[PDB]
Amino acid sequence: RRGSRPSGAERRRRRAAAA
RNA sequence: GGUCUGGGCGCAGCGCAAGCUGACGGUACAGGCC
Repeated sequence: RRGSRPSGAERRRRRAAAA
């Protein structure tokens, strides 16, 4: 389970796709 | 005044046998230079 790249500053760009 | 990186940590859902994910925490958190 749970293993891609949730890397903080990179995840930011995906977090900013939920919005 | 300004830029770039990104990691280890915890709760829930279903089985003949095994194994996913969570606008879940986290819009958080750490690090160095200029």
